[PDB]
Amino acid sequence: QDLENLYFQGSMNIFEMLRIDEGLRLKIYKDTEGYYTIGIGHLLTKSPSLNAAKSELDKAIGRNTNGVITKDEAEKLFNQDVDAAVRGILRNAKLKPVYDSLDAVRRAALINMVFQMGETGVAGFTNSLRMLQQKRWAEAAVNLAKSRWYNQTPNRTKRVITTFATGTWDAYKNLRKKLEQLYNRYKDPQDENKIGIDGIQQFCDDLALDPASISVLIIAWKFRAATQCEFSKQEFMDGMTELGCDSIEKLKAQIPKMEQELKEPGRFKDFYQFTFNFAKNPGQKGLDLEMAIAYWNLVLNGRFKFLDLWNKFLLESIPKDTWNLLLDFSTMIADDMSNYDEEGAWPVLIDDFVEFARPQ
Ligand SMILES: CCCCN1CCC(N(Cc2ccccc2)C(=O)Nc2ccc(Cl)c(Cl)c2)CC1
Repeated sequence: QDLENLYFQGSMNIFEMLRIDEGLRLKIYKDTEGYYTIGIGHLLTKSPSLNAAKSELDKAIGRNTNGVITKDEAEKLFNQDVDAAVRGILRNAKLKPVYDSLDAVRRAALINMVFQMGETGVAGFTNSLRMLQQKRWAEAAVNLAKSRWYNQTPNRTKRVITTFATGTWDAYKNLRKKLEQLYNRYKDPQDENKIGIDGIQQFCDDLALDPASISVLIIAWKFRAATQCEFSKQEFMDGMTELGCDSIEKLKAQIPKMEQELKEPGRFKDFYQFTFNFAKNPGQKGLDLEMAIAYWNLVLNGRFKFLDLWNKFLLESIPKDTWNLLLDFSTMIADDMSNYDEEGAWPVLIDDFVEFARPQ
């Protein structure tokens, strides 16, 4: 599995292609269906136990990973997955003849499609597949663009189609350059690894957003930003990838869709909990009260019916558990607080708040 065994290949390859099209995650995370995954869509286990997932990962990588891997380790897992996808293509009577006929770059494009939509999806493209086998590249490209595939992921699909049309990596070289040049507009001139405050302000100005708006925090959430103070190059590239954007105009068009996600099950809670770590000083375990108040006012205004009294109470540090539980309190509390359970192991801060707020 050593990547050195692949040094004779091009530096552009199927892993790099899928890193651009589907994204790379170096820490264990839950996918859509809630399953522990890592790398480029590598499912670790269906077990609810993170410890189980870590055991599988330590097993596959051959070291104590603690749930974090390097890009090279992710490529090793991915290459195993490619090998299995290829084996399947080669048993598929519809896909084998096409695959066999293609050059290496165009084979990568076909494998990309199989990763996205499975063999049955890809096999359904009967005319386009025949065109590819006959080297009718421009016709194949025209037909593929009329599909539901194209409508679902137009930017990815356009790159894959261009790869069929040309047999070159140009669409991926162009994407990388576009993202690099966009990133360079925002990067800290003294630290190329991040965008600092001046760059975040420029980013917000380019998106026509007030930095203090909830939209900006929603963006941070979608980019999984570690801290309000900076926006790393990795975060920027991973988020633009996951959102399928290569331009500010495309990102701007995506913001309303991010905002809509907050209505899906559990997503507001995920956003709310995200806010705590994002807002806090990294060197600290807890969140300074003044900063907690600022973010509570941003995210809970119009949701927490006692927010104004909460402010008054506090104006007379916050740990993660207390932050988290305020949302639960907000959700369960009656309009008159008459259903508060003092034995519910709420934070002392909330017990004290209820005692303060009832006389008001
Ligand atoms: C409740 C009132 C909060 C007020 N401030 C707190 C700092 C916020 N901040 C840093 C920042 C951005 C632009 C201009 C000046 C400072 C950030 O939000 N960073 C940030 C960091 C990373 C990303 Cl991806 C994004 Cl979108 C934003 C913006 C809102």
